[PDB]
Parts: sequence; structure tokens; C-alpha cells
Amino acid sequence: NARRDKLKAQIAASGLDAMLISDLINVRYLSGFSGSNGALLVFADERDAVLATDGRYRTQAASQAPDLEVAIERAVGRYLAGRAGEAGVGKLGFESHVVTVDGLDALAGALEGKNTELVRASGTVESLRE
Amino acid sequence: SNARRDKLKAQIAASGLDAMLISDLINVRYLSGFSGSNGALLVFADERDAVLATDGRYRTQAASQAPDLEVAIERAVGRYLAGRAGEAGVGKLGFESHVVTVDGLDALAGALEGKNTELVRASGTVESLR
Repeated sequence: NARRDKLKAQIAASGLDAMLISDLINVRYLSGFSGSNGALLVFADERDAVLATDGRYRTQAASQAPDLEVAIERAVGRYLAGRAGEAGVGKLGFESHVVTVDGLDALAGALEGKNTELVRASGTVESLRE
Repeated sequence: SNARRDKLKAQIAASGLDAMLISDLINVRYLSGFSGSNGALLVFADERDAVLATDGRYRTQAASQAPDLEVAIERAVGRYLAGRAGEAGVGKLGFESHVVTVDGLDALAGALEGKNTELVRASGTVESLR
């Protein structure tokens, strides 16, 4: 995907190994998925992106984003942060303009005992637009 | 005096806080009557009256909807009220960590830089009164 590939270049330029996208405008831009709950994990390297949504959107994610692995989970951001930690991501960008303080605590909890740092990265996806 | 703010004051004190910043618009409306699209409310545990902050669009609206309150007219309502809490000697200031973003918290902390006031998560507090 051309947009996700442009994002990878910016992720790498920002000194990150992956980015968690939580803003639904940005999720839609990068994946084509338009459900009201969703998050996307994009890696700096050649690994493919992972979309997470809840059960309401299983069919929709399959039709809108057939190129992506889709996880069906109650807490989509948290799930993806946990995936990032398990994938050995050193620095994981997140969107501080939309993630709540409670939400960040959950992301951090999913990374306990992993050497993954959560790094403010709002603006990274926006940098790709006109 | 407001019956709703009085319940909040009792809860603020029970949680060990000296005041709480309300950022959520639905909760601001519940506690003050003010229904404008930008606003925040500072509520003290002690006998001090609450302070509403809103931008200049809403000077007339706030005065009419919440006539019992001091209304501060400010561009950046969260920063303003956090600073105000700092100046009022507030030891522990609760904030709505279930809706305040990581960016939002950064702004509040910035407003309190060099002051003794601790920002304390107060997730779902107004909602716990109903």
C-alpha cells in the first residue's frame, strides 16, 4: 500500500520502529477501514500492518481491508501495543492528540516487561497529506 | 451551592483531592448549566465557589446559563484553570483521565510547571455521582 509505505519512511525518519494509529481519520486513510472503532499498527521495516477492530466490524474489515491481518479484540489499541512489544519494537509511536491518559496507561500495561518505549508521534500521518 | 457540585465536592474530598478540573462538555453542562462547545469547570473540595472558563463566543451564554459562577474568558480553558488551581494553592488537582488526552495532560502539566500542585487521575468521577 503506497500510503503505508510513505508512512514507513516517516516512521523511520522520526526514529521509531513502529506506530500505533488511533485517530479514525488516519486509520481510514491508511487502511480503507471506516468502522467507528479501530486501530492500526504499522512497522518501519518490511513487516505488514495489523488492523484491530471489534466483532461488530468483522465482516466490514474483511471487505474494506482484505490486504491486512485483522485482529478482533475488545481493546484495540491495547491489543496492538501488546503485539508491538511481542514483535520487539523498541520505540512505538502513538497519537497523543487522541489517546486518553487512561488509554496510555493501558498501552503501557500491555508492554510491561518488554523493552518498548511509547513515544508521542501525533502529526506523523498528517505529514503525508497535501 | 449546587446539589450536583455538592455531591462532587464530597467525592473530591473522599478521593483525597483539593479540587478537580472538569474538561468533558457533558459533565460541565451537568454541573453548571453551561452548554457551549468549549468550556471547563474548576471545582474545589472546600467552600470556595466553582470557576467556569470559556472563550469569548460564550460570554453572553455563560452569564445567562450559569449566573451563579465566576466566568473567566480564555482561549485555552484547561491551561487557564490548571494555572488558577496552582495560584489557589491546590495540593492535588484531579482531572478526567478517561477523556483528557495525553496532549491535554501535557498542557495541564505545563500550566503547573514550577508549582507545587500534583495532577491526579480521577477517572469517571462525575459519572460516579449518578
